[PDB]
Amino acid sequence: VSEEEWNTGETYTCVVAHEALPNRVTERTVDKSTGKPTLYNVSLVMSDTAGTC
Amino acid sequence: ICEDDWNSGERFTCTVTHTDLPSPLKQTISRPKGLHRPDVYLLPPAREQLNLR
Ligand SMILES: *[C@@H]1O[C@H](CO)[C@@H](O)[C@H](O)[C@H]1NC(C)=O
Ligand SMILES: *[C@@H]1O[C@H](CO)[C@@H](O)[C@H](O)[C@H]1NC(C)=O
Repeated sequence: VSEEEWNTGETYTCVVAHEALPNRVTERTVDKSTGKPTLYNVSLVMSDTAGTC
Repeated sequence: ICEDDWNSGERFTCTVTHTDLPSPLKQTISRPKGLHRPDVYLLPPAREQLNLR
């Protein structure tokens, strides 16, 4: 695909139809943000740390 | 009247002479003789108490 399409972040999904799979079909996807991405932008937030119960 | 006399045990005498009653009535009251430390504990509100905001 054109690098512009990849730079857009459009997800591409590949399917494999084969006997051994449970329901005979499996899929995986990749985009600009998950294929060996340069940057991991995380905003981890925790609230009510105590939270007794 | 002084607080000490009540603690000292003096029976303060109150006389009641009612119009219908011919004989005066005598009432004498003092502190009954007969002390342990009340160590106070103040429990802060629980989080669940504070959970309602
Ligand atoms: C890095 O993280 C901060 C806060 O989590 C965010 O404001 C900033 O935009 C992030 N930078 C990049 C390049 O993702
Ligand atoms: C990175 O994460 C921050 C915080 O969630 C967000 O404001 C920012 O837009 C994100 N940037 C990218 C490029 O994902």
